[PDB]
Amino acid sequence: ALETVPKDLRHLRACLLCSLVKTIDQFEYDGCDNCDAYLQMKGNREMVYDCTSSSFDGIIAMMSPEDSWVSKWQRVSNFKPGVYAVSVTGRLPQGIVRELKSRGVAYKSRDTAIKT
Amino acid sequence: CPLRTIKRVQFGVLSPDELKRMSVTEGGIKYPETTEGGRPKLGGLMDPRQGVIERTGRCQTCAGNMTECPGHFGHIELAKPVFHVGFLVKTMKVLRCVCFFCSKLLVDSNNPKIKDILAKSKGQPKKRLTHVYDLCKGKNICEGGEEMDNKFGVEKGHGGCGRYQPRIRRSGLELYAEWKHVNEDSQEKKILLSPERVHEIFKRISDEECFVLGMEPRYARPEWMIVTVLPVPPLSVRPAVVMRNQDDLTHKLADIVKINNQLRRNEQNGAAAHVIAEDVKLLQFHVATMVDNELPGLPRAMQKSGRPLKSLKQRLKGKEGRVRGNL
Amino acid sequence: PPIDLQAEAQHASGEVEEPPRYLLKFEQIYLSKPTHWERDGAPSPMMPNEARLRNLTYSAPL
Amino acid sequence: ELSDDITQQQLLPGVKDPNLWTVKCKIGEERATAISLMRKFIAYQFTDTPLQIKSVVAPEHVKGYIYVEAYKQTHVKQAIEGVGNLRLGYWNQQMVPIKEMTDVLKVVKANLKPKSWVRLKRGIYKDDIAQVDYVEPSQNTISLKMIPRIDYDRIKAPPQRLFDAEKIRSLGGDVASDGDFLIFEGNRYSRKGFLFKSFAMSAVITEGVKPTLSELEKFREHNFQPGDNVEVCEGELINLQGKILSVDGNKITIMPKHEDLKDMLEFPAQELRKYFKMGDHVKVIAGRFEGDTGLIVRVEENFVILFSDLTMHELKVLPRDLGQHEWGELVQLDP
Amino acid sequence: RHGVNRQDTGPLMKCSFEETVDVLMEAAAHGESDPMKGVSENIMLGQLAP
Amino acid sequence: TGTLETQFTCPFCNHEKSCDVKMDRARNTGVISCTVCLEEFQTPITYLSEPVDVYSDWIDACEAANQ
Amino acid sequence: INGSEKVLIAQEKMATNTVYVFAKKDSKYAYTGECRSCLENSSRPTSTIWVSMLARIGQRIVATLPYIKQEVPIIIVFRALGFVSDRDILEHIIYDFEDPEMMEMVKPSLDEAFVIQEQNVALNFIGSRGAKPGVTKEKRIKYAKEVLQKEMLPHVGVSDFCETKKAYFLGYMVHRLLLAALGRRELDDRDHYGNKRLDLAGPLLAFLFRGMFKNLLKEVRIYAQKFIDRGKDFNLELAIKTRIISDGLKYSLATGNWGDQKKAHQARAGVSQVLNRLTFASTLSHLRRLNSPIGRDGKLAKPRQLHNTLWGMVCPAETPEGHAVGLVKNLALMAYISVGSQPSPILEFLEEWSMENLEEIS
Amino acid sequence: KHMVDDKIHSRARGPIQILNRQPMEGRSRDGGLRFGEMERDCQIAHGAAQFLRERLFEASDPYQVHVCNLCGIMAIANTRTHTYECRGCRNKTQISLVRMPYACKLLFQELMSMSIAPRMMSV
Amino acid sequence: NEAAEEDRQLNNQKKPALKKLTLLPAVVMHLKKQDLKETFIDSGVMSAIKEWLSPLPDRSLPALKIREELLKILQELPSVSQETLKHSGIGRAVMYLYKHPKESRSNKDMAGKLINEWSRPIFGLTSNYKGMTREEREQRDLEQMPQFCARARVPMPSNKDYVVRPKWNVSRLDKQMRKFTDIRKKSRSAHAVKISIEGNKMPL
DNA sequence: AACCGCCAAGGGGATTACACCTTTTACACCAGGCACGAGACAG
RNA sequence: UUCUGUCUCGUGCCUGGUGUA
Ligand SMILES: [Zn+2]
Ligand SMILES: [Zn+2]
Ligand SMILES: [Zn+2]
Ligand SMILES: [Zn+2]
Repeated sequence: ALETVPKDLRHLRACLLCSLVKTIDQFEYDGCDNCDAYLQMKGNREMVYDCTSSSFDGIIAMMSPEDSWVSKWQRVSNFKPGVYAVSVTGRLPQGIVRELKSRGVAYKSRDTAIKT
Repeated sequence: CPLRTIKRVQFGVLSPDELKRMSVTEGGIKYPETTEGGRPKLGGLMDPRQGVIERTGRCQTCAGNMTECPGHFGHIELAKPVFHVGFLVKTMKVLRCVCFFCSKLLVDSNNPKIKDILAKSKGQPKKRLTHVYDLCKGKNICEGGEEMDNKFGVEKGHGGCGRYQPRIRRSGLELYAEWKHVNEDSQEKKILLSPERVHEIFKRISDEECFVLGMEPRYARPEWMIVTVLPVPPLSVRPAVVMRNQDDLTHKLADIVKINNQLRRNEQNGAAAHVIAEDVKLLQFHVATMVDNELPGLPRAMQKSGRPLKSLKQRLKGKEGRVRGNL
Repeated sequence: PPIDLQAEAQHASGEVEEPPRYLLKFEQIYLSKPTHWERDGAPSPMMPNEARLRNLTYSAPL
Repeated sequence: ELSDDITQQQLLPGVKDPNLWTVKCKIGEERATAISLMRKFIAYQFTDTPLQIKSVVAPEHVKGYIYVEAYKQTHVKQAIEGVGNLRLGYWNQQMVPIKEMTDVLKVVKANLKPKSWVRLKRGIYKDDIAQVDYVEPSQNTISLKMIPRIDYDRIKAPPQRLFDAEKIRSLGGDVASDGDFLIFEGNRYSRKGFLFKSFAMSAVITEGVKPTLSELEKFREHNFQPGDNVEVCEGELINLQGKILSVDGNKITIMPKHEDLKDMLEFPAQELRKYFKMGDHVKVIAGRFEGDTGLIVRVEENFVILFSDLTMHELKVLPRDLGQHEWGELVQLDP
Repeated sequence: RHGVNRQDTGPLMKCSFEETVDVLMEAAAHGESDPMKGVSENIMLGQLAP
Repeated sequence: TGTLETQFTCPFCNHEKSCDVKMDRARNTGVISCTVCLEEFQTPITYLSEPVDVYSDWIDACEAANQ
Repeated sequence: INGSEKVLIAQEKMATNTVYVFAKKDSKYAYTGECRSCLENSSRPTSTIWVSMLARIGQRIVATLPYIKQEVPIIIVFRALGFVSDRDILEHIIYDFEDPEMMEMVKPSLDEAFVIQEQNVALNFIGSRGAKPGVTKEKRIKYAKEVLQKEMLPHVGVSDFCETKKAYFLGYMVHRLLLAALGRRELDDRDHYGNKRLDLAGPLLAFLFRGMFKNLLKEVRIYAQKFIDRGKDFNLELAIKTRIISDGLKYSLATGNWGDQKKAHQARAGVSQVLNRLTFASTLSHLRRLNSPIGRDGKLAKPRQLHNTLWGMVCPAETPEGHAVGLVKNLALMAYISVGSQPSPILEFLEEWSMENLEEIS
Repeated sequence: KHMVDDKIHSRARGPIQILNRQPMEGRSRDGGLRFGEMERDCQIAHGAAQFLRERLFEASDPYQVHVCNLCGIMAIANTRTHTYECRGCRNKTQISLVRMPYACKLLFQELMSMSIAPRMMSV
Repeated sequence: NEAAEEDRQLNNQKKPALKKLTLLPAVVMHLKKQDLKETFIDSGVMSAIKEWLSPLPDRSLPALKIREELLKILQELPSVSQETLKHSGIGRAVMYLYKHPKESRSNKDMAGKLINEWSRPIFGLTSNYKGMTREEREQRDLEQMPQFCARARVPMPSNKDYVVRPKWNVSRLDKQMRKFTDIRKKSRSAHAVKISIEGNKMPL
C-alpha cells in the first residue's frame, strides 16, 4: 500500500541496509518498512543519519519484487514493494555492524558501484 | 616563395591522421559556444587559430590580415565513427566485395578473370571496381576455408575463412546485414552495421586487395571513407554577419559538437550500448545533413527559424553553386 | 470541436479516481470597428491613412 | 570463501526472465514518472485490470528514459497508458538485450562524505580542486579546504597561491587574532595560517574530479604529438622504439622502428616516453622555458640538456617537454 | 550527363557540368588525378588556358 | 494513406516485424509464423486476400479465443 | 498590413462536388472518374475519391477511398454500404437494364467481387486496409463504416443513414465512368471554366482562419491541461493566446505564404501581393487579377492556352508575356464572381415541386 | 517607368561579398556585372584566352595561396616573418605560391570539409 | 607455445617481447577459419590462448593488440565446453584481465561479456531469445496469467494480452500463353552480339 | 559393377520496380523573415 | 625668455513576389 511510496520527491534518502527510498519525514514518522528489528531506527534521527544515506543513484520502482529480474540482481526480492535506490554509498558504523553479526545478520556492502 | 602553376591536381580521401596533423585546433573542437564573453573560445567553433574573425584583426596561426590569411582547418574527433553520406554507396560496394569477419577479397586476386581486369584497366580505377564488383555478386561464401594457409613448418586455394557472407541492405542512412545461410545456430540473421564495424572491416583490407578494388592506398584507402575525424571548415568558409549572426555551417557544427560531447560523455560514464546506438543515430544524422541536406526520406535539418540549413553539397549544388555560380 | 479536457488521474487517494473534466463552447462572435489604442490604452478609430503612415495594421478586434 | 563476483554470475538474466524494456520519458521527470507509476500500480492492483509490470528503473546517469520490466512488451504499455510524461515512449519500447541488462544497473564511480575531493563550479572559484574535512550533522553547511581568489578590496576600483596571515592585517577591517586563530571580514575562520570557512552545496560539484598527485601535496595528460620519437617505458614491449602516428585522447598509435616490424601498434599514453639522441634539434613546449629552442648537447636518463640556439645558454629540461610590442613596432633601446 | 560524365575526361571538367559533387567524391574515393589540360580546369585555377 | 504492411508484431511474444506471411494460393491457405517464438496460424484465403487479411484472421481468432 | 497595401489574388481551383472522367493515358488506368468532395459551406478539407477502370476477363473498376491504403473493387464498396445482391448493386449504376452494351462492361467487376457477399465481410475487407494491423474485428469494421459514412463523399451527407444516397452517388460515378469508357459521353476538360471556381479574399481568409482557430483551441487545450491536471482552475483569459489569430492572419497576408509559418516552405506563396500603385489602371487591374496554381516552368501549353470557355469571363488579351503567360489572368469588365448562398431554399422549393427524393424513388 | 537614369550602372573595384570575395550583385550594392558561363564560352570560341583569364581571375577575385609541393594541400604562410610550413609534412620549406581565384581557394577548402583532398600537385 | 616462451625469455632480459606480437596476424587469420574451429578447440587452442593472455614474469599484461584480438576471437569461439574452460584455465585468464587495473575499458567490457557468456551455461541460463521453444512461452503465459465527432476516428490496435493460442481456421492456358510468348521471342530482330549502344557495360 | 534417365543446383540471363538528376541568360525593384519560453542565483 | 591643430574608406543575409530584354 502507498504508505511505502515517497510522498514528495523532495528530501529523498535511501535506507542503507535495504536501499528503500522514502522522504526523510516518512522514515522519521513511520520508519523503514523492511528492516526494523535489527536496526531500530524508528523514533530518532541520530540513528537515521548514521545508517541511512541521501547519496544514492537511480531509483527502481519495485512493483512485484517477488517476480522480477531487477529484484534478483539487486537482492531486494524478499522485500516489500516500494521504490529502491540502484546504488547507495557508505557503510554502517562500527557498532551496529558488530551487533548485526552478533545477531546472525551478515552485513554486506550496498555499495555496488565499481571504482573508475 | 617561388611562383608556381598547377600542372596537375590529385583527389583523395583525407586520412584521419592527415586531418589531425594539418588541423590547427589541437585536441579537436569541444565547445558548442563561440565566445565565452567578449573573447572567442580557444577550443570552440570561433577559435581564433582557425583564421581571423574581426576586420583589421590578425590570425594567431599566421599573423595575416583578414584579406590575406586563408582559413586554417580544425577538426572534431567523433566519439563513434559515422558513415559519410556521398561515400555510403561506395562503402556498400567495397563492403560487398570483401568478406565480412576477415576482409579478404571474395575473388582471389590470382583468379584469371581478375588478372584480366587488372591487365585491361591500368589507370582506370573507377572501371576496375565496377568489373571486380560484378565478379563478387554471386559469391555468398568466403571460399577455401578448409585449408591452413601457413604451413607452420610442416594450385592454391582462396584461403578464406569459410564464413557465409551477409547481403547488406540500406535503409535511408542506416546499413543492415542479412544472412540467409547462417554459419552457427547461435548467430543472429540480422544486425545493424555500425560504422565502427565497417571501420574494423575496412582497416583489415590489404593494400593489394584495395588496389584491386581500384583504390590506391596512397590516396584513397577505404577506411578513410568512414568519418572518424570531422574536418571543421574555417571562418572564411562560414563567416558571421554583424548588425553576430552565425552561418548554417556553424549551427550544424554546434549541433554536432553538442551530441559528440554528450556521446563521449555517455561512453565515459558507461551508458548502455542501446543508449549509445540511439545517440549515434543522431550524430550520424547531423554529420550527414552537414554535407547533404537534400537527402531522401530523412527529415530535412531545419533551424527553428522555419527554414532548412544549406549544407556543403548545397553550396556546390549546381547553378549558383561554387563551380557554376562562382568559378 | 468543443473543448473536452479530463484531468490526468494522479491516484493520490491510492484508488482509481474520476478526474474532473472541462467543457468550453465558443458561441457568438462580435467584431468592432478598426481601432487604434495609444500605448496608454486610449481608444480611437484608426484611419486607414494613419495606418498607412504609421505602419499599423488596419484590423478589427474579434 | 567464494569471491563476490563468482557468486554474482549466478543472478544473470536469461531468456526465461521478464525482459527489461526501455520506455521514453520527459527529461528530469523520469523519477517523478516512475514514482507516479507506482501510485498507478497500487491503484489498479486490486481492480479487475491490475498492471502487468514488474519494476520501473529510472537510472540517475541516464537522462531521457525509465525502463519498464514486463514479461510481454504489451504489459509495459497498459501501465504507461494515459501517463503523461511517458506519452512519448508509448508507441515503442526497445528490449535491452539479455547481454545488455546487467549494464543497466551498472554504476561507475552523491559522493558527499568527509575526507573526499571535490571541485567548485560557480563564483570566483572556477575549476578549483578542494577537499572536504567535516560535515555538520544538520547538513545545512559543509566545511572545505580552499584557497581564496579575492583581492581584499585593493585591485577593484588572480591565480591560486597559498594564504598568509600577516600581510592582510594592515589593510584594516574588523580583525580579531587570538594567537594561531584568526577571525576577519565576516567570520573568515582561520587556524595556523589556513582558512576553514564553509561552502554552499550548489556551488560545489562532487563527481568528475579524479585528483592528481599535485593535489596530495597542497593539503597525467601527455604532451605527445604525431612525429615524436618515443620508447616504450612500461609493459610487455619495454625498450621498443617507434614514431608516433596518431594521438586519440590517451591512446597513441606508433610505427615501431625495426626492420622486422612494420605494423602499427597502439599504446596507452602512460606507457610511452619521449627519447632523444645528441644532435637532435628540439623545441621546449612546456615548463620553465616553453617556446625556447636549441640543439641537444647531452642526454641523461633524468633530463636532456640543450643549448638554446639564439639565447646561447645551456638549458636543462625533462624529455617530457620537447604583447608588450608588435612586429615592426618602434622602440628606443638606449636614450 | 550520362554520356559526357562517362568520358575519360578530367574530374574537374566533369564537375563543371551536371552531377558536380558526386563526380568529385568518386574521384576522391578512386584517388583519380586531373591532368589540368582542358579549358575548364585551367579556368577554375587562375591559369592561361590552352 | 500509404503502403500496406507486410511484416507484423507477433501477437504473443510482441517481437516487432517477427511474423511473415506465406500465401499458398494453390491450396487457398495462408500461413503465418513468428520467426522468434515460432507460433503459427493458418486461414482460408481468396485471390483478393492480402497479407494484412491473414494477419487480421489471426488477430480475430486470438481476440475470440482470449475471452 | 504594417502599412503596406496587400491584395489577395483570386486563386482558381477545380470545382468541388462534381464528377470528372479524365484519361491519364500514362498510367495503369484506362479512365479515372475523379470527384473531389466538400461537405458544404461548413468548413473541413475537401476529400477526393477516384473510380478508375484498369487498362489491360478485363476492365475491372476500382475505387480509391480516402484513408484506405489500397484500391477497393467498387462492387465491394457497394456491398459495404449494404447492397448485397448484384441486382441491387447494378440498379444503382445501370439505370436501364435494357442496355446489354453497358452491362457487359460491369461483369468483370461483379466477377472480381464474387468471393465477398455479406456486408460485414466487405466492411472487414475495407477495414483491414484502412485501420492499423492490430485493430480488433469490431473496431476495424466500425472504422470502415465510419470512413464510408463520414469520409467518402462528404457532400452527399455524413449523417447516420446517408448510405443509400452514397450508393446512388457512387453508382452515378460508375455509370458516368462507363459512359466515358463506352464513349457515349466525352471526357471532361480540366481547362473548361465551368469546372473551375475562384477562391477570392473570402474563401482564402476562411482557409487560414480555420487553421488558426483550430490552433487557438489547441493552445487553450494544452494550457488548461497544465492547470486542471494539478487540480487548480485554469483562467481561459490567459489560455487564449490572442496572438495566434492576429499574427497568423497578418503573417500570411504580409509575406503571401498561405499557411502556418512553422511550415512555410510547404504552403503556397505569393497569394497576397503588394498593390501596384504606379498608375491607376495597374491598381484597378491588380485588384481584378486571377492566378492559376499551375507550377511555372511547366512544359504543358494547355493550361496556358486561351480556352474558349474564357469568353467574356476573363480578358483574352491581358496576361503577362513572361514565364507566367496564360497562368495569370484578369477579369473581364462585367465578370462577376458569385459570393455563394445556401441551397436549402432551393431544396425546399424542389421538394414541394414534383421532385422525388432520391431515397424514396424506385 | 523604365527611365535610363534608373538603369545606368558602372563599376571599378567597388565592394566585395564577404563569402566569395567577388564583386557584389545589384546596382544599389554597387555590384559588378556577372561574366556568365555563356560569356565564358563566347570567349572560348573567340580564343581570347588572356581576356578570359583576366575576367575570371584578375578582374574578379585575385588571390594567392601557398601549397606544399609534397602533398598539394594549402600550407600555413606567415609573410610577416617569411616562415612557411605544411602541417602534416612538417617540411617548413619546399613550399610554393600559386595564383588561384579566391572562389577556387574557397572550393578546395569546402572539399577538405567533406574529407576530400584536392591536392594541388604543381610539381 | 614457442612464441610465448621466447617472449618470457625476452621479458626476463628486459627486451621487447616481439615474438607473440609478430606471430599474432598468422594466428588470428587461422583461428577465424570456420571449418577448423572444432579442430582448434579440440587441439588445445584454449591452453595456448591462456598462455598468451597470461601476464609475463614481471606481471605486466601482454601487448594491447594480443588482448584485443584474442578476446575478440574467444567471443567468436563459442563451442567451448565447460570441461575445456576448467581444464585450460582460460576462464581464470580472462577473469584476471577483467579485474586487472591496467586493462583498458573496452577490453574490460569484452572480458565482462565473455565471463557472462561462459558462466550462463554453468547456471543453465541462456541469452538467445530465439532459443526458447514455443510451448515454453505458451506455458509461461499461462503461469503468469492473473486471477461525438464530425470525422472518422482512427481506432488504435488492441492492447489485449493474448494468452490462449487459437485453433487454425482450417495449365491449358499457360501452355498456349508460353507458346505465344515463344513466338513473340522468335519474331525479334535480335543480333548475335549485344552492341553497347551508349558505352555502358562496355566489356574489358 | 555399368549406363540411361530424372532431379537438383549453378549461373548466367532476362524482365520489372524503385531511386536519382536535370529543367535559358543577365537585369531592376519591393517587402519580410531574422526563435522563444522559463528557472536558477546575487546587492 | 607661455602652446595645441592631427580625421580618413564604413557595408547585413536569405526567401518570396512583381517587372525588363
Ligand atoms: Zn531499510
Ligand atoms: Zn591565418
Ligand atoms: Zn573470409
Ligand atoms: Zn605537405
